[PDB]
Amino acid sequence: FELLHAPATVCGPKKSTNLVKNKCVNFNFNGLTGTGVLTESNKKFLPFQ
Amino acid sequence: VGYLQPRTFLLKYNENGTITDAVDCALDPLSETKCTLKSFTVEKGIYQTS
Repeated sequence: FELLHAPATVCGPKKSTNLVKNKCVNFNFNGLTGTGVLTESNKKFLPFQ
Repeated sequence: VGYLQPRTFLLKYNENGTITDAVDCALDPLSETKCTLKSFTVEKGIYQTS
């Protein structure tokens, strides 16, 4: 199996929680972790990305 | 019908992430200068290639 090469579709026994903003808490999206404040962004991405 | 070849391109992204310009390297002596500087404006003078 690969790591960080495709969007999440398998994962494992990990239940998803809620979404909190304006806080410097940890996050996890498709295996990629980190630490930062989730705010608003005016820039948009692409549908195939 | 054309075949793809491994080359070097310098993608130029705008304010929306749309590729609008791509300069190919390893083809012309002028294009090889912009490949190292990673820019589109080359001033006058002597530069090093390889």
